[PDB]
Order: sequence, then structure tokens, then C-alpha cells
Amino acid sequence: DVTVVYQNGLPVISVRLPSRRERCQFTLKPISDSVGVFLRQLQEEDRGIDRVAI
Amino acid sequence: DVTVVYQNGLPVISVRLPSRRERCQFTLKPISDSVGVFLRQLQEEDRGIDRVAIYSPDGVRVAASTGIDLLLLDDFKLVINDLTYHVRPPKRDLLSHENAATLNDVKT
Amino acid sequence: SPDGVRVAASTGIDLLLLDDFKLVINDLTYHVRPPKRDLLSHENAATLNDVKTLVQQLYTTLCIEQHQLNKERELIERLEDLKEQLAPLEKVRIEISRKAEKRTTLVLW
Amino acid sequence: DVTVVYQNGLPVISVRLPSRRERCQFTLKPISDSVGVFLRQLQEEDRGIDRVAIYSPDGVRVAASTGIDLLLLDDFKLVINDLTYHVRPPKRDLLSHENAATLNDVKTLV
Amino acid sequence: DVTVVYQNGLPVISVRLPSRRERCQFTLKPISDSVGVFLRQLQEEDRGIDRVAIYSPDGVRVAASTGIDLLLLDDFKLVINDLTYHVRPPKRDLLSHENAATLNDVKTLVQQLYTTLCIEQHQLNKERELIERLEDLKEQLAPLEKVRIEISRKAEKRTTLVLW
Amino acid sequence: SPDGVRVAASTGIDLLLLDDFKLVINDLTYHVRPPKNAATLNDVKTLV
Repeated sequence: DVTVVYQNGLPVISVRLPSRRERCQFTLKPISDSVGVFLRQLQEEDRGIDRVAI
Repeated sequence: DVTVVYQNGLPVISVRLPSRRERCQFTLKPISDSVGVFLRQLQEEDRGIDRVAIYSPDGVRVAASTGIDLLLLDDFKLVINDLTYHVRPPKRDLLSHENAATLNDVKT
Repeated sequence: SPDGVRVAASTGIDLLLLDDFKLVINDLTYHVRPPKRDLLSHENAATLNDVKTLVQQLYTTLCIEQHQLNKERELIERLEDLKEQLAPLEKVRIEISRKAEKRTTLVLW
Repeated sequence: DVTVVYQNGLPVISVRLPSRRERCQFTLKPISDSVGVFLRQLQEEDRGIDRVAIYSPDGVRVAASTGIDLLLLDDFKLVINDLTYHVRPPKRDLLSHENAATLNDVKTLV
Repeated sequence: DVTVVYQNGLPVISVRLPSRRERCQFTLKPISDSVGVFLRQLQEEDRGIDRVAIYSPDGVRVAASTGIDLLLLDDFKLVINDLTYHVRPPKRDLLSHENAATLNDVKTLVQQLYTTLCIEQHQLNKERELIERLEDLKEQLAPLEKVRIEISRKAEKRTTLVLW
Repeated sequence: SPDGVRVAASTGIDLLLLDDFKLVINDLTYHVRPPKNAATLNDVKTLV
């Protein structure tokens, strides 16, 4: 499943991408990052993510 | 897995798309369709497919121009990403190969 | 389809409307069942469906469209065979049809 | 490494594409096609191919829009980015004696 | 094989490319650049490269946004169209892991505060208090400005007389 | 690059000229010597 844990001051989130059944991880800077930009990083990571919301 | 079977004069190909683990099915006109357009049709169905190619059973990669009829004559490996579904259901009735025979069966 | 499999992005409408089919929105599954009106005998449709593919194979088992394009290409060269033989006869006729015309404009004057 | 064989009266080249070390096999229409459009296909299987050309042993460049049957009937150099394979095209089998006659009826019916 | 060695204090990735098998090298600023750029840069250097994805030492793959230095901290497998080049970057962490941890503890612990009580929201309010204070004086100047615009005009209209 | 390693086709111009290299045209090797920020443990002691 999904888990988030902090590393080097930033939180990394190891989502489970749908295609490739792959487990990608994101280092997102939580001061100047809206979900509006963390999601793009999901889709543009593997466009197979049709819809994604929180 | 993946299987191809004929319906209403055309072959339907019921691949399993990766995202959502759906089982999409394409009807593809075996005359005016090259794998160059069945694949591009396969991606745009669900863009989550990095690479998609078609392998003749001996590892040799099928082209991007062969017409599906030319391909459907035998089996072939359809590889989407890491997975390799090798379809061998095309149910070729090429038992006789006899043009005189099939024509006789046609007219029959 | 009536079951889980997904209709592609290229299936023709009539090829789809043959039976009922679930149509899904962003969060809903509208369950559509169009009126069935083909009325061709199902088994007969099959024995025709057999014919269609059976011809289809014959059409490509022996590369017809490779032979059609050959037949046409054989026609071109024949045209380009005659159109060659014309080139000698054309000049000597372009000559006379000038000379014998150069007279008829004289007598015309 | 390059081979030309025949499936269903059609030539089937077997190149050795660079980017994957993977053999792709085109089929060619010896009438409609042309090295002008065959090369274009040879690109679209691996864009990593940039300097690609093809020519007869002496003839240093068979021009585009050359009938494939012209090229096909004799060996030729196939130049991929650096590897230049020389093909061994098979001499077409001759069965056009009289079957073609009774076949040219079959074909024009189907 | 591929490897990264530092030069000028920058990382130079000495990759081997599939199409043109010839060791091309990449430079990349460990701050401004991110894998989403270097990868995409390597994506455009060659063409036959079709699907590249940089992988953590295990199955986990890195994002398209992780900063290079955040990646170069340890080993990582880099995958080309059909191969898994296994990079081993030079160990350059140069900080006690526990101390690195207790600082990593601080960094988050600060920001947690920085957003627990909308500190960012308070800075704007501070400035928005400065604007009005300026706009409190600047308007309070508008009465005195008129009479001083007149006086200045008059006293100047008189000094140009004596000047003449 | 001096080691014969072909530099990237999109490396930084400044990073190119930051060091010696060997520009080439069809045959030549115009060996050119133009004139004259990774995070580190030394620097981190300063932030603390």
C-alpha cells in the first residue's frame, strides 16, 4: 500500500503506480507544493492514472 | 490472458489492459489495418503503456507495417511492458490451404 | 459490454448496438439496452460470418492486392509500350500534318 | 545477419535493429513499395537509426522510389548507422508456367 | 558499464548509449537539475532510448522530481530501453548518520511549526499591516501636500521674480 | 571531452567551457583551452 515517511527533511511517499504494478516514490517539498502539483507528478510519472484525487 | 476470435466477419482481440486491469477488446479490419495502427489504437485506449510490440514466436519482432491478416495467419507474442501474452487462438482454419477447396466450401 | 470487458475506441456503433451495453460516466454506470433490430437469423448470421472471414483469408493467403497492383502495373507498361511505338509515327505525322496543312492554308488564302 | 525470405509470396526482410539488439521483420510489397518508403519504415521501428541507406554492390546509392523488385533481384549493401550488411536475396521460385493461368482465374474470382 | 565521477565538484555521469554505443557523459547541477531533467536529457541525447526509469537499490523507482543530490546519496540502478545499468555513485554523504538524523529531525520539526500556526499566513499580515501604515501616512500627507504645493509655488513664483 | 568521451548534446555551455576539451569538425580536433556547488558536510556545519 501507500506509506509516507520523512527522509532528509522532506517526506517521501511510496505510492503503488497502477501500470507495471510498480511502486514509485515522490520527494515533494511540503512548503511550496499544493496537491495541485503533487498529482501532476503522479500522472506525468505514468499517464495510465486516469483520474487521481485525494 | 489474451485471445482473438472472429465475430461478424471481423476478429475481436480481447487484450488485458494494465491500468485498472481491464480487459479491452478491439475489432480491427484485417485489410486496412497494420500493426502500426492496431498498436497506436492500443495505447490511446489507455496511455499507461510505455512500450507495446508484437513478436513472431521466434523472438523476431513483427514490423510496424504488416497487415493484421498477414499476422493473424499464425500465432504471435503480444508484449505490453514487461508482460508477454502470446496469443495462439487465431483459430486458423488453414488445414487444407487448398484454394480450390475453400472456394468450393465458399460456394457451398 | 454486458460483462466487464471494455469496448475499444474504434468499434463501429452498429457493431456495438447489436446488444445491450453498460455506459459509464465519471461515477455512474448507466445501463443501456438499445432496441434489437438486425433480425437476421443468428445461425445464418454465423454461416455468413463464416463466409466473410473465409474469403478474407483467401484474399490474403495468396496476396491478391499484390496481384491486382501487378495487373494494373502490367497495364501501364502496355500503355508505355504503345506510347513508345507512337513516338516514331508521331514525328513523321506531325511533319506531314504540318506540311499538308501548310498547303491548305495557302489554297485557303 | 540480414536475411530476405518469402512468406505468402511476399519478401520478409529480417534486420538486426541496433537499439534493442532485436530482430524486426518487415514485409514488403515488391510492386507498391519502394526503398524510399521502405527506409522510412526501417526508421519507425527504432528512431535511434539516423544515417541509414542502401545500395547495390557497385551502385553506391539506389535512389528512393526504386521498385522493390528491382532492388530485390540482386544482393545489396544495407547501411545502418555504421554496420553495413550485404543481403543474400533469394532467387524467386518459378511456378508461373501454367498454374498462374488457372490461378489468375482463381485470384480474379476471390 | 556506466559510472559517475565528480569533476569541479559536479557529478559527471558517464553513460553508455544503446544506439550509438559510445560513452557519452552528462553533467548536471545537483541543485537546479532533477532526474526529471537529466533523464529527459538522456532521453533526447539518443533516440532508440524509449523508456528509461531510474530505480532505487530495490524495486522502488524514483520519481520525476527527486533532486539529483537526493538521489546520488546512495547506489541506484538506471534502466535503459532493454538493460539495467547498475550505477554506484561515489560515497560523499560526509555526515554522521545519527547527526544527519537528528538534523533531519529538526528540519521537519521546524516546518511542522511553520505550518501548524500559519506562520506563512502571518508574514503576509505583517506586510499588509505595513501597507496600510504607509497608506495611513501617505493619505495624511495629502492635506499638508496641497498647502505646501501652493506655498512652494508662491515662494518660487516670488524667487523667480527677484531672479529676474 | 579531453578523455575522448563525447560530451552530451545538451550539457551546459558554461560547464563545457569550464574545462579543456577537443571540439571536432569532420576531421579536425580544435583542441581548445578556454580560460577560467555540490552540497557538502563542511557547508552543513555552517547552516547549523
